[PDB]
Amino acid sequence: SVQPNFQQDKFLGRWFSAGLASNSSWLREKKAALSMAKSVVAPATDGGLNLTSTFLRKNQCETRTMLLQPAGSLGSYSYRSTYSVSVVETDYDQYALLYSQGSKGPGEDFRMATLYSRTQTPRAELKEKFTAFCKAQGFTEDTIVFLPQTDKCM
Ligand SMILES: CCCCCCCC/C=C\CCCCCCCC(=O)O
Ligand SMILES: CCCCCCCCCCCCCCCC(=O)O
Repeated sequence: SVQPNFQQDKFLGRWFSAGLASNSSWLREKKAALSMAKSVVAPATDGGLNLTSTFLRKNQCETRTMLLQPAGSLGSYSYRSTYSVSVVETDYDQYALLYSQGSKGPGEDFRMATLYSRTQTPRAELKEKFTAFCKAQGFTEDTIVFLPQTDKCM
């Protein structure tokens, strides 16, 4: 589902990409070949969000920005294949669990769960929450991974 009573303003700011689960080997491999620094969530010039991710690739700092357009309900967004992105659960000041699925085109084959943490190294219980969520969503244990982090690029 989507986080009930989702408050976008409390979801803004700095998050760390701590955990990932995907049914795409290509995407898993791509993400694992990098080191995550931080992500920043900010309101876009429309009712959606800009998600700016900073990471290290071959010792080079890089950034990518993703526009998450509103999808007609709070906590639900769209990214253009087209993908649905949902904030399924969050307490705003510790963690957020995101879920993405293709909604149009070949991307429909694609599913991804993400654990965002307000701290770069998340508590063990946060990791358990994520694993439990991924298992509930039909991800195999081997696809549930915690991404390499970097202190650089901050
Ligand atoms: C608009 C897309 C921007 C994605 C930036 C995400 C930052 C993660 C680091 C490297 C991305 C390389 C993998 C390509 C798949 C897109 C990742 C995703 O689902 O967010
Ligand atoms: C962290 C914010 C989530 C962003 C939502 C977009 C997720 C990924 C979109 C690119 C998918 C590329 C995967 C190709 C694999 C396949 O289609 O089988």
